[PDB]
Amino acid sequence: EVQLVESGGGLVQPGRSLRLSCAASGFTFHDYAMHWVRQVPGKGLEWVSGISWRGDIGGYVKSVKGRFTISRDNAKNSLYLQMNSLRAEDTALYYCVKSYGSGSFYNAFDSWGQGTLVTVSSASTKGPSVFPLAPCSRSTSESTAALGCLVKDYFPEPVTVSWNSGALTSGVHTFPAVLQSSGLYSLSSVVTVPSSSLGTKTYTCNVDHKPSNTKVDKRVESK
Amino acid sequence: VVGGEDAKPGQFPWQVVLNGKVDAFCGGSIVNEKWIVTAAHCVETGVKITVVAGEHNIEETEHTEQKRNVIRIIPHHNYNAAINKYNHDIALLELDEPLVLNSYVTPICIADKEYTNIFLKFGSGYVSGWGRVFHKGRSALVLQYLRVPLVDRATCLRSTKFTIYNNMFCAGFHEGGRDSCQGDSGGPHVTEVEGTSFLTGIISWGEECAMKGKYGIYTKVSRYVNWIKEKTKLT
Amino acid sequence: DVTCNIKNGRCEQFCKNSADNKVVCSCTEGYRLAENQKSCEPAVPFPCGRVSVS
Amino acid sequence: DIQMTQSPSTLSASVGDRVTITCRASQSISSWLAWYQQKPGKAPKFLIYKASKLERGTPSRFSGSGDGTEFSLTISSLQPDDFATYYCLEYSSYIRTFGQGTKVEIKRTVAAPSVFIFPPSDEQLKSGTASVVCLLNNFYPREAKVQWKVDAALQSGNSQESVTEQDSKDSTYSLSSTLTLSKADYEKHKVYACEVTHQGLSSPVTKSFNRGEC
Ligand SMILES: *C[C@@](*)(O)[C@H](CCCNC(N)=[NH2+])NC(=O)CNC(=O)[C@@H](N)CCC(=O)O
Ligand SMILES: [Ca+2]
Repeated sequence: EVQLVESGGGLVQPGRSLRLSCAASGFTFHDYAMHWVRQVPGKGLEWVSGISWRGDIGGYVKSVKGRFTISRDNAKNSLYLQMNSLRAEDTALYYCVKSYGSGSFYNAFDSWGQGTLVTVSSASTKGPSVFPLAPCSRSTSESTAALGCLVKDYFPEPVTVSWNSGALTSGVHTFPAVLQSSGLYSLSSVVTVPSSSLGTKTYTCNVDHKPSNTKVDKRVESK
Repeated sequence: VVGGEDAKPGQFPWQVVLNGKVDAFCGGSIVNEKWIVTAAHCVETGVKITVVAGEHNIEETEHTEQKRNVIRIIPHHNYNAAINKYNHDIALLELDEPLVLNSYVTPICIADKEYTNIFLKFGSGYVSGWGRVFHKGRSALVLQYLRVPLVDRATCLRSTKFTIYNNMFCAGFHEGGRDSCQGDSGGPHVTEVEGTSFLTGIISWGEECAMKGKYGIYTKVSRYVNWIKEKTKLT
Repeated sequence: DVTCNIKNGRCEQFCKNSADNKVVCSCTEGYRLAENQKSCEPAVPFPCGRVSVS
Repeated sequence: DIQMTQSPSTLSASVGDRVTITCRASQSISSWLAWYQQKPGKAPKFLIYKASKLERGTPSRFSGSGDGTEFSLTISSLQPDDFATYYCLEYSSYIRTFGQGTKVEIKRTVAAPSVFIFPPSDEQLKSGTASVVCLLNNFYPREAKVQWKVDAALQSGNSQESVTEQDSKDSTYSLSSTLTLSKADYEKHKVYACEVTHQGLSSPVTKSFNRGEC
């Protein structure tokens, strides 16, 4: 299984620095050129930097090389990006990427990581509050019953929401967060089930926010 | 040469073979009666090298053979000055006594920098030698030759993880199966121009032989012709 | 009319531009400019790059 | 520097249709063109390389053609799981310019939303703020109108909406609307109502609750 695990991103104040890492397995690391591709708000993809198998060929997109430095360590199967003097417009999801086929520096990409989120902002970290969403009464006329979790007033993205530790996935919707006038994010994750099946399970939403080292497991009930 | 054909006696009279403690380890080309051009990685070895021209079947003594001792080896001055193994992979051999030019022993033509490159961009060359006829297989007895098309730089660069310098070029087939191989190194890549053959490359390297998706790599002689002319000039 | 940038100036081997937008041909060592001033002929018994059991 | 112009930028089509996305390069790139598929919350997926060759594990209904400056990605028989944004990528240059992307939406039959209202929690009320959430579940098409009413009085500037991406199996949407209030102003009223308009509904549907009873 090809794996590309990026880390080191997160929230950083303007002018400070980050080091992104990507640790690779499932292929012969030193047979391939490796690259960083970022997805910036709007969902444009943009190649940022790349480096040949041996570290003697590579390059940079416009307006970054004075601040950004790519490197690789073949003994640790890792690729790196040093990011200095960060600016707001550097905010993006940074993917670690692998050249297809020959491993040529000039090829396109066949494998992608999950990305590390880099946020440049003055605002400080703030952990979320998790509140239950439970209807006041339940209508016999509705074929489904709904409940949820309101994950309110946090910063930055992301939060990951799961139900019953990932056991419950059918009928779950986790909505995109909206930025509030406070500058904090909020979202809600809901699940709907056939009305008569409601009592056959417990329903617990598990909210995780790594930037604040917050982990919550909220059991939702009727009241 | 993998996937080539048997040459005829006298078909490639500029082709020579290099012999050392092991016979026929590499190839080369006649520049003039006192000078051979080959690849540096063949000859920067300290081995005491005998050159045989007019050769056809390397198993039998043939009456056309001319054997000469090498008295000087000049790798291009950039070859030993770098770590990369095949950049500037070219070398000159000076001979102890002049060759006798005849039907089986004739120099290869060498144009100037501009025209060597123009001929190369015609896009069709010949390679020859006595190297292996299959990857890690047996070596040829009769001289082999093969027409090979030039591969464009973008395609060549994307065919390998390795660095391809401006002093190299690509030739070979999309589908594989036909390529130069180990033991052919130093032999010529030539372009025929109205029946006159001109040197456009030196057989240098590749990832295996004749593998689909891979190509043969050749030293780009145009970049070195001014150097060749100076060092091999007779008095 | 005839320049080196079209068809090598009709020269068998080498071409250089001269005055009045017309060409002068040349040959590599061991060759002579032929009487037709386009083709090349041997000036030695074993000129470079030719098969000559012929 | 090479520009890649992909069109259309948004597309809507039915299951089994044939859809074509084109990509134009500002100068010739030979056949050095790749196509990516990106589904919501996932990394891009390698589909096609060298303009027309398929990566392993990409269905045979995906097809690429073209060279130089004009290229196309073709989906033979489109499926609900084909909801995605598709991007071209030139790799003739080292800069690797991506296309702008084409978002492909799936058409399906109209489906009315299921509507639910949730009151603020007791634990949230302690903090001084009250959020009332209204859920519109599993509908198509995406256009919908949500209006809040407190004691029959229409609200304004008070509420924020959020929409899911199109669902990869049933091709529907869900929506939340969050009404935010001071704990103080929450207790100045009794009846909280969500009123929903959608082309799948003949008349608007209202789900309400009474504070205090909840
Ligand atoms: C030195 C000369 O005889 C050989 C010929 C190689 C040409 N190969 C192709 N496909 N045209 N030069 C080398 O062997 C240079 N080294 C390599 O190519 C290495 N990849 C491995 C050497 C080997 O396979 O023995
Ligand atoms: Ca013999």
